[PDB]
Amino acid sequence: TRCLLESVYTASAARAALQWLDLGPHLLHRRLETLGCVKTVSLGITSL
Amino acid sequence: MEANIFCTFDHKLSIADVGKLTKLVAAVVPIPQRLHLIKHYQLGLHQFVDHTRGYVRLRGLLRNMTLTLMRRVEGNQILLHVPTHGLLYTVLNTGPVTWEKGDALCVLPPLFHGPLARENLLTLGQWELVLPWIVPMPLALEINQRLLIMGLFSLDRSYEEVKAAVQQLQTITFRDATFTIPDPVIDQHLLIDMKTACLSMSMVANLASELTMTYVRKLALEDSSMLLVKCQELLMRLDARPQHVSPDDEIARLSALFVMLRQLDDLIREQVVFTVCDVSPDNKSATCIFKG
Amino acid sequence: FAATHNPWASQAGCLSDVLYNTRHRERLGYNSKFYSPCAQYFNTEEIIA
Amino acid sequence: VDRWIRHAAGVERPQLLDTETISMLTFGSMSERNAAATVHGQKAACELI
Amino acid sequence: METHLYSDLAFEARFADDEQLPLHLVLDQEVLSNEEAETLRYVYYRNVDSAGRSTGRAPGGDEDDAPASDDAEDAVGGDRAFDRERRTWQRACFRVLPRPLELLDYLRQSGLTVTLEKEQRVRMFYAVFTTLGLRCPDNRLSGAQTLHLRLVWPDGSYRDWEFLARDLLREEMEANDEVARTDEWKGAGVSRLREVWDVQHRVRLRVLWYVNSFWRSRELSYDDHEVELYRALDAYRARIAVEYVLIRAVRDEIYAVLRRDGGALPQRFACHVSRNMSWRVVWELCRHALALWMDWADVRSCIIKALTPRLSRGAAAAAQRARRQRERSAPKPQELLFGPRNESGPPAEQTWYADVVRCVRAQVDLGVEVRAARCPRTGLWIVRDRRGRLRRWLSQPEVCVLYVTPDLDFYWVLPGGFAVSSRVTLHGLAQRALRDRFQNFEAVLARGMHVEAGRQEPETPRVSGRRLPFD
Amino acid sequence: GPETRPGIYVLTSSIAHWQTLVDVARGKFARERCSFVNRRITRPRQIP
Repeated sequence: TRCLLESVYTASAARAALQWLDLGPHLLHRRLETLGCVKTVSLGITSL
Repeated sequence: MEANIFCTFDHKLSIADVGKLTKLVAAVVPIPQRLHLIKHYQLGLHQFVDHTRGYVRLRGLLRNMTLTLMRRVEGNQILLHVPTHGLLYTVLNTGPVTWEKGDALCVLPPLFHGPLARENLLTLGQWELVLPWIVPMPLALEINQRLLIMGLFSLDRSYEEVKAAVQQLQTITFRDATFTIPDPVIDQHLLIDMKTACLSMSMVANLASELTMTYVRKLALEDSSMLLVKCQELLMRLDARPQHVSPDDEIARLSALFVMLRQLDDLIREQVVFTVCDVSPDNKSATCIFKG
Repeated sequence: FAATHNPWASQAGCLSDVLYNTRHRERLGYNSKFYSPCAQYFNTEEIIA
Repeated sequence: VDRWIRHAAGVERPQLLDTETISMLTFGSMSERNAAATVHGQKAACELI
Repeated sequence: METHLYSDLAFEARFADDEQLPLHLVLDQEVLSNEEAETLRYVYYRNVDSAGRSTGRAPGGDEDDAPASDDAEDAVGGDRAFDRERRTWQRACFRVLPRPLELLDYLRQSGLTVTLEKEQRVRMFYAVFTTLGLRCPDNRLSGAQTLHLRLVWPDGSYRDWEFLARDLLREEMEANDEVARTDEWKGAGVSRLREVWDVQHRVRLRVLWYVNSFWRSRELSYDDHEVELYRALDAYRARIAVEYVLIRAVRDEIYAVLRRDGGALPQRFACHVSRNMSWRVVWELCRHALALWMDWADVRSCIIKALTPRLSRGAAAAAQRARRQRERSAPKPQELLFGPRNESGPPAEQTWYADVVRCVRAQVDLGVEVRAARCPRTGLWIVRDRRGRLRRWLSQPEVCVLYVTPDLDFYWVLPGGFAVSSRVTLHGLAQRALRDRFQNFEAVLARGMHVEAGRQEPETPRVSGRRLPFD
Repeated sequence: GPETRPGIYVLTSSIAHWQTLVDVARGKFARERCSFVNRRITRPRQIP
């Protein structure tokens, strides 16, 4: 599953997010703040 | 006996599959038995296609298999028609091979091609109507010749040399298409074919007219041309009146040589099934005369 | 009907190609926010596709 | 060599809080100051090959 | 039958260039099992003269005579040594007859007129027919020359036998329309049948002498000088000792590092220990186990089994790639954001081979395969079985185990996982000895296998006699 | 030893009360807590 979703999530933004997740010294929970669940997509250069 | 063959399906059919069937009318499909009534499992080449048993085995099975055209297909009734020799038929090509007027057609297992899809059409859960390629004579005999050369060369050679040899040999271009042999394997079938080829070549070396060995060299002394430059270049890697001459001896020797050549020739030649005289400007169908 | 007029711009891996082809420039430490007039010419992948 | 070349060409040493900012730059970033007085308009950057 | 006649014809055809005369061999249940005869792929032979020089290596001495120096990059000469050893091995034509028969009755039932001195029937459960050649550089043949025999099976396994000329030719050289050669071959027949033994006296094989063999007429000369055979004997002694000198090098390395560290052995394999176990008994058991390993080490010890894949041609390119992948700085952010995904690092699991010795009862195991992984919470080694099961012999107090890594690092282990570590010194021997004695067979194409390399192996050919003969 | 690899799970449970949930979480994640204590012991002047 790691290989599958690593292959599907190929983009500069996703790689940059994975870099930012581990570049800092802090734990995941301090860097992460949770939001709710999602319902809509308006696909674009910058999607809503 | 039967001018009509009725094929019926065990599965329930969707209207999409019925539309595909009514589109596939006038195509060619193979049948193992040439019988009145067959189930849909023994239709097509999915029955026989185990890629582990390579291309030679499937070719040998297919050339024994009989052929039929498609017809009045409806809901769960296919009604295939077996063509007889000499009549004029409409046949729809399914492979990417371009058909041009006047060419003779041959039946072969499908090859690979660029779009890499292979299009798993008509999958009835597991059963899948794989349909053969109908190929014009030059490309089909090229497949056979390249397979025989593959078997003859590959013996007693390491996989590294064979890697480059097959990478150059497996790929064929015909009318600017790009095909490659699916599975070259050295089966007993190809081994017996090579046995026949070796015996034939030995016989043509033995009984050939004595002057036909040296005619090339006499001509090379006579002439200097690009064709003859290449001819000499082939023989170069191992490099006046005749004291007697008798026409009867030459006649008998060349008759024997022609017998041996015709023995060797049909290791590559495929028995033509169709000869075309029509083409749709979209290459999608042609009108042909059947050969049996 | 020559082969080129600027070998340092027409080769597959010449100086101008690696300098301005984004498929090679993204390997370098390049900032995408700046517009380059020669991006259209040297972005071989986009024009080929 | 780097300091002399930068002095000759008139550009600052690449002062960046490297770890996060560099990833942001390669993601895309605006980094060049606007000139004070402009009577001719947008700077047509003659890109040299 | 047909292999012997064809080989006579073929050696007659090529004797002008190769100057090899043919020697016809038939083998039975003494050299190979019925399974091995039923599943034989290739038969190979190699000639070694009285100077110890293979037919296929430069006469005046070659660079393979130089030693190898333990580095994985230039792994025992690289691919060129493999190509040379490929060139030196020659392939013969062979047949397999799986049903029980006796050669006298079988040849009488064939067209050949056997004319042996006495009608002693020789029975065998299965017969494999082969004909090998031995080279005389000029019209003179030497009795100190030795001929090697190899049988190759589809799994890549092989066995080596070697015998010298004076056993092969003990008495043979002292006994000195149009007709088809087959007719006179059958009508002339054969009369002398002798048993030949390997130098180690381990394999019995039969040789047939057909009177119409072409090598008869060349009036060739034969002699066996005493100093020449002494040279052959000492060269054979040099060849046979490779694995034993390697084992002795491992012994001396073990003792040297045991002296260097002052006898204080740190743990390298993860195992729980107790402060109140008597360790003196453990130390003496280690001494006894070490002595027993010195005694019972064989050609199939883990060190040789690990040396064997290092010699394959893939090793050098793999070593280059692995070293280049290790020879990397921290990755630049550009390559992380853009381009291909990162190169896969070395795996967290490894394949090892080990020798396990027992003191409670005299018992060792040599060709043992084990899988090695590092315990994350302690950074020490954990030994797992090929199916994934944990190896418990570490806990067993009567057992000491020697492990060898693919990169020729070896661990010596006594109970508790406290270990002695050192590197194997293959410096002691010339490249020629390592490359000749052990090397993986490389397949050459034949019937029933895909021309495309790497494809799944089809059904093994398995010419058999339990079925009706196939045609 | 060298670097933290975090594990992420989404748990469905009928336990609403914080104390029982923490008790069962500590029971099931005993190895992670043991490794936490191990790192705290083995590596001074670093604070997990």
